[PDB]
Amino acid sequence: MIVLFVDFDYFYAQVEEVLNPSLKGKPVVVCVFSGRFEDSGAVATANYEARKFGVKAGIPIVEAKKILPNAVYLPMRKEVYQQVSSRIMNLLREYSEKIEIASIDEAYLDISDKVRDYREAYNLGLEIKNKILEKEKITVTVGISKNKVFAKIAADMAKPNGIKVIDDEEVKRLIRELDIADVPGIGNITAEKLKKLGINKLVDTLSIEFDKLKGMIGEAKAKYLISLARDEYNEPIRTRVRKSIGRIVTMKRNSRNLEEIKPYLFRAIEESYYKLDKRIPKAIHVVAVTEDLDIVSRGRTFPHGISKETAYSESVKLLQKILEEDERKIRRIGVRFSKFI
DNA sequence: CACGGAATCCTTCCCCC
DNA sequence: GGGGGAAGGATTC
Ligand SMILES: Nc1nc2c(ncn2[C@H]2C[C@H](O)[C@@H](COP(=O)(O)OP(=O)(O)OP(=O)(O)O)O2)c(=O)[nH]1
Ligand SMILES: [Ca+2]
Ligand SMILES: [Ca+2]
Ligand SMILES: [Ca+2]
Repeated sequence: MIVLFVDFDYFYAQVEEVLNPSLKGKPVVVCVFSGRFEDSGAVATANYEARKFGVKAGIPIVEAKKILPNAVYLPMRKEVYQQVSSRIMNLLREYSEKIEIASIDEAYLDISDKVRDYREAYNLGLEIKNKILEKEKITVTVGISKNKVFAKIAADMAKPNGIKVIDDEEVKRLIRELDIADVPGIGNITAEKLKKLGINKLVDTLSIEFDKLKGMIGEAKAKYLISLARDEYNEPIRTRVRKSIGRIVTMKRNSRNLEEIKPYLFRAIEESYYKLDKRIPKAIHVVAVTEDLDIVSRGRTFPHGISKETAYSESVKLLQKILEEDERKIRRIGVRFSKFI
């Protein structure tokens, strides 16, 4: 079983460079402006010129500017990156019928057939890297291993613009040497929980009673880590399908006034519906980000599909339900549609 | 100072054999 | 007791 994972380098920023080469070599910061005030918002991503100075995804735009006041700041253009991403996924498809598009810039390929060993896998990787660079002029990192997880870990190790194979010999040393926090699916919350249990390496998950592990991080997560640690994780590359579409926006000022919030909510529904394109949802959820960045939501599932009029009507009720049950002011408001017919 | 889309899994009900 | 779902939240990429 050989999996090849492809992860595009500093994607949003690299696309902006491709579309305007004069940016190359300079620090480029792709931002999401919230409109609350001068430069309010977060950084979606930045190229490596900017990252070596601390500017990276997640930090506030205002803080990025204090560090790199002369960098180039650009508004994120999601749609454009999505279309470039699509073209790249189509190139990868020609290397394997079994492909898993994990996100706007990640994909796993089951090349167990196309190749007979790791040496050949590596060469297919270079072939893929070269093809993408030539065709779209975008550099990517390739990870290759026994399964999806280590394939991803491989890429994480070799980026940017790299390629790496993690052989069965290395898998084992990683199972005993890799910081468990570096395992995909293990965020800050799960890592801390695992620390308190004395587990700092995948190998430590076998020196614990299952039920105690399950009780701490959940069964699904417990079985996941245990299979990896036992070198038995073996999930298949499957084509994922969109299950929900939605949109959430930030209001200029926090609020509790139904008539002040409605506009942002209806705007979110509008964009959500234009995106549903032919897909009809039976479920709707109104999502709110309180002033203390907490996330609360109220939704409803219907026995039939939801017409746009119904969505406008039902969303107002759900928003009223939110305000009634939660006294905090609202900062971000939006909707999400799911359970497509 | 901290935007944004979405999948999955966990708890707590709730209806009903 | 447990199958079947729905809600609201937790967690991660
Ligand atoms: N709005 C927003 N977009 C994000 C955020 N974090 C990541 N993204 C986008 C950034 C990338 O263009 C794309 C994710 O790839 P990362 O896995 O983020 O890789 P990126 O390509 O930026 O880093 P890299 O140098 O290739 O390893 O998802 C975030 O916090 N906010
Ligand atoms: Ca990337
Ligand atoms: Ca990625
Ligand atoms: Ca981590």
